[PDB]
Amino acid sequence: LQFPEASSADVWYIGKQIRLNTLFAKELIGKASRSLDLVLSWETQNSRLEEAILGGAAELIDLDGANGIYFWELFFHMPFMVSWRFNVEQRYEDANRWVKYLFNPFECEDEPALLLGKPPYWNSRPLVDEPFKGYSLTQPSDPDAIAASDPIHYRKAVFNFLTKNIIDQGDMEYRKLQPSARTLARLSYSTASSL
Amino acid sequence: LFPEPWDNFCRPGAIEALDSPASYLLDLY
Repeated sequence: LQFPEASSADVWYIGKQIRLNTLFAKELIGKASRSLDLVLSWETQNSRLEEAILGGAAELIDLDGANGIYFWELFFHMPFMVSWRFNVEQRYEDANRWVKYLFNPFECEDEPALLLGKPPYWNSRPLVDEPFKGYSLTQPSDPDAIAASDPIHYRKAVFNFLTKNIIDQGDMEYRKLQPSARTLARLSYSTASSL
Repeated sequence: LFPEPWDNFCRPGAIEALDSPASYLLDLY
């Protein structure tokens, strides 16, 4: 779809294309079915593969727009509660790994670097969202969901939380009676010191 | 150095305080 680009009066839009059909979904029929093999048969490299659609990118639109902006959240979503509940338990660890899909929070792969992508789609620490990136600022209109949705790295607060949850979990198991009463709390150390 | 050196880049917002509108809620004006 296209705006009237020859328009006389000045508008916030000057000219705007739409990729209406959002047929990127068809490539996703393919690759998503391929990932049906397994998780991690899902990849940020598939995220990178947005180039292989129309020679383009994955600034998604329509419900796929939503799924895209939700994309990491989609995956993270129960990890969120794997924290809420299961950081009191264990697979918080896995949730960490899943954040590590979204990002590299962990203390690792300094040398591997472009191992995780010769194109620097990722960054040493992918501080923005793996699909996403920073943008021009804007003037406010702001029901809370707007914030909950805002196109900004603030979301890293998540990682911060996750991390504190990790150490907090460790702290509680150390709240358990155990003569090795400092010991593995060293990880509480490592964590805290990571900030 | 140490392998995979730690780097919590607290990216520089140069964090500075922000006004509550509840204080001076009259801004509702």
